[PDB]
Formats: sequence, C-alpha cells, structure tokens
Amino acid sequence: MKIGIIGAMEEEVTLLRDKIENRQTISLGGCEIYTGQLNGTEVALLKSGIGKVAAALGATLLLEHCKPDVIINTGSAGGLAPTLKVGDIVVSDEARYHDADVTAFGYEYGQLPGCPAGFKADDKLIAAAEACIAELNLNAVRGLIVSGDAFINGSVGLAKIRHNFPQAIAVEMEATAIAHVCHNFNVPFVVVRAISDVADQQSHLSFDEFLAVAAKQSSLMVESLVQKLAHG
Amino acid sequence: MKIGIIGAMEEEVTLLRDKIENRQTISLGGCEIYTGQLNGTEVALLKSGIGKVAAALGATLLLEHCKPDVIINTGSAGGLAPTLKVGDIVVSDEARYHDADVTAFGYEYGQLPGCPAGFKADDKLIAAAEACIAELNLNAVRGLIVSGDAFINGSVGLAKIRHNFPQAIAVEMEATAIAHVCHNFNVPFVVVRAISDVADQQSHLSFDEFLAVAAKQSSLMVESLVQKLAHG
Ligand SMILES: CCCCSC[C@H]1CN(Cc2c[nH]c3c(N)ncnc23)C[C@@H]1O
Ligand SMILES: CCCCSC[C@H]1CN(Cc2c[nH]c3c(N)ncnc23)C[C@@H]1O
Repeated sequence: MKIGIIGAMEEEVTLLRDKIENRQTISLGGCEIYTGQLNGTEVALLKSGIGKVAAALGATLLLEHCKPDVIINTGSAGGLAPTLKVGDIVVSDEARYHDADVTAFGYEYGQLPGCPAGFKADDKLIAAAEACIAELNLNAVRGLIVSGDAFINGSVGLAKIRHNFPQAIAVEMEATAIAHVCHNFNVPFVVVRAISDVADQQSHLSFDEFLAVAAKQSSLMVESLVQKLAHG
Repeated sequence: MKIGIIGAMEEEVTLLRDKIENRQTISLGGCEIYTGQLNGTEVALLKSGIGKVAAALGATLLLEHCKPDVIINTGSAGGLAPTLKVGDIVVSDEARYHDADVTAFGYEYGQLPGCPAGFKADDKLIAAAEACIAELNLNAVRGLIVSGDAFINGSVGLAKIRHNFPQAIAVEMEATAIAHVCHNFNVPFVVVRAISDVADQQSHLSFDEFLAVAAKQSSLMVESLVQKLAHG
C-alpha cells in the first residue's frame, strides 16, 4: 500500500515530513511532494499551498506521479459543531463546497453541474480513523466538512455557512477540492483535520495561536492512521 | 507550436472539436482532451467541466499530457462592462478570484496566500487576439475577468462583485483557475470569451437563449487566433 497525504501549509506537513525516512522531493507545478517511508510505510506527502485550485492542482499531480492507493487530507480547520474545542479532531463523512451556487439552474446549493452535491469519504477509511481516535482517546466529530476560498472570520461569511449548512461540522479551504479530484479519479479519500479556531470574529487570532496545536493533533492522527491501514 | 485550448461546457467546445482533423480523444480524470489539427495547426482541446476545481484538474492534465506552448481559454461569460452586448468579445489582461478572501491576514481581496493578487495574461497573446478582433470587425473589451464558483444572477451576488471589482469587465467560473495553473507551470495564457448574459436577475434566461451565440463568437475568434499565432 502507498498512502497519499495532503496538507496545504508548511505547518500542516512539517511534522510528517520530518518523520519520513529516505526522503526524496518532487518539485512540480509550484508544489512539493515528499516520498519515503513513514514508520515503515511507503507514503507520498503533498504540500499543496492554500485554497481550492492549489489543492486541485497538487492532488492531480500527486495522483498522476505517485499513484497512491488512498488519500488522507491532514491539517487545521475552523470548527462549526458546538462540542468542538481547539485541538479536537474532525473526520469527513462527506465534503461539499459552501461557495458553489448554480441554483438558478436547479442544482442543489453547493453542487456544481456534473458533480454529486457532495463527495462521500470512504467507509473503510472513516472506520480506521475512528479506531485511531478511540485508541488515542481523542475528542472527535464525524460529519460534513465544507470548503471554500475564504478564511471564515465571523460576520456575514460565517452566517451564510450556518444558514446553508447547519449540519457542517467544520470549514476549511481545500478538502472538497481534494475530494472532487479523488472522485474523478475513483480514489478513496478521508479528511482528518483538527480544530484551530471556531471561525468567528476572533478566528484569525485563534488560528495564529493554535495552528501548531491543530497541526500536531492531525499529524499524530495521520501517523496512527497510516500505521493502521498498512497493518490491516 | 502546439496550441492548448480549454472550454468548460460541451457547447463551448463543440464547434472547435468538429473542425479538428485526425481527431484523437484522451479520457482521463473525468475530462476529455481532443488532439489533431485545426486548419493545419496542432491543437489540444480540453473539455474541463464547470467550475474552478474542474478547470484546475483539466488544465493540469492538459499541461502534463500534451505540453501545449500556450493556453487559450474559450467560451461564454457574464458581461459586467457597460458597453458589452450579447456576442461581444472579452479578452483578459488579467484574472482574479472574486470569491477568495484571506483579508483577515492582510492579503488583498481576491488574493490567495502564495499567489499574486491577480494573474496577468500574456502580452503577445493579447496583441494577437486584438489583431483578430480588428480583422473580424468585432466589438470587444480588454480588461479584468473575475472567476468564482457561482453563476451570477443579480441580487447580492452581482452586487458584491460590482463592489469589490468595479473594473471587472466580465465574470465566469474557470478562467482564473486556468490562469493560476498556467502561472504555476510558467505557461502563457489568454482568455477569449464572449458575452452570453449580463449577470443580472435575467441572466439564467439570457444564458439559455444566447450560450450558443456566445460559443460561436468565441470559437470563431479562437480559430482565427490559432491561425494567427501559428503563422507568426
Ligand atoms: C495566511 C494564513 C492562512 C490563512 S487561510 C487558512 C488555512 C488553514 N486551513 C484551514 C482552516 C482553519 N481555520 C479556518 C477558517 N476559519 N476558515 C477557513 N479555513 C480554515 C485553510 C487554509 O489552508
Ligand atoms: C447549468 C448551465 C451552466 C451554468 S454555470 C455557467 C457556465 C458558463 N460559464 C460562463 C458564464 C456565463 N455567464 C455567467 C454568469 N452569469 N456567471 C458566471 N459564469 C458565467 C461558467 C460556467 O462554465
């Protein structure tokens, strides 16, 4: 098994990258892919850069150049569900765009024509993630993650998301793009992120303070998940 | 010279596709790329599907698999500039995301971190496009094109764009994604689209009525532009 891992920011990939043995770097299309072994398992770790198009470009290169068997999206997220605190884990069962709108032609809010309204994460990957959460005694919520190209910071931006996706557990800027690419290539995916902020008026301050905390929790989860998948 | 051409919808690529001699089809990642000769010039024409991620995925495959020398983005657009009528041509000097917002961290509205605030189209390609416009006696405007994942249909969606980008001449859903991918691969690009609607409350009705008109005008421009570039 080769496990593909995608993170947007330096801070979200640095802990995993440092653990990769025999590390090689592919530099293509403005992104970096690091290949080698993570606790004995072959991995390909993409640092994509921020937002939907960066993520889409990077994921496409990762799939084409490395042919990973599955994709895990790691990093931070803005928490939306009431029981989430900084550091807590969010696991996708599904990803949707919160900023896509072709409802004038009768598509569901968030749905682009030619796509399902949402992209479902892989059941086996979800189950493995939940097993790791249990083993590591972490607080986690499984559910809908929504993506757009905006850093959510209270005001009207948060309000629109709570209005249109009251079931969304977290918001970020890459997951659904990754999900979409994986859908089109028929590659299983899961998102395993951790909370850096609660997407309110203070979220920029919380993000600066707690990105590192969130990166560490997600990275430790991903390390555990890689091991669990490779062993099983 | 090999010219890369990208269109999102069937209607936007069908006229060019039908003119391709010795046509072959590559089907990968949910998109189609058609290769062959257009009036003697080698071309690779991508049908990407709609929106930013579809466009990004498709453009990445096009660049990787076909290595075109330049990229031309064809199709329809929502007109924003006052002198534009249905069928008229818009030529990018630049592309920006109208839905990207990381201003909480001091980036320019529409700018994603790690990107320029806008992506500049190639001066030589712009000049060739303007020469074709003159030769074909078309009404055109050159300027900023903005992209997002929403079909603009008056109300608050149009209002936000007029507020944040009063200089934008047109709006659509793929151009900036294509521009971003081309930027990251250092490939020159130009957008040459035609107006299907003016992005107001009636734009869905106008789009249904005039997509074919807009596709034809853009396609005829692109055919002329391919010839002009290959000859010069
Ligand atoms: C210049 C500093 C970076 C600003 S953009 C935020 C990063 C972290 N990612 C997740 C993320 C955490 N909190 C969020 C929020 N409140 N809104 C939207 N995304 C998030 C998305 C993107 O890769
Ligand atoms: C289900 C029918 C298709 C609906 S989505 C519209 C198509 C046509 N493209 C350009 C386009 C023309 N007018 C526009 C407008 N008012 N807003 C935003 N984009 C546009 C973008 C996208 O590929």
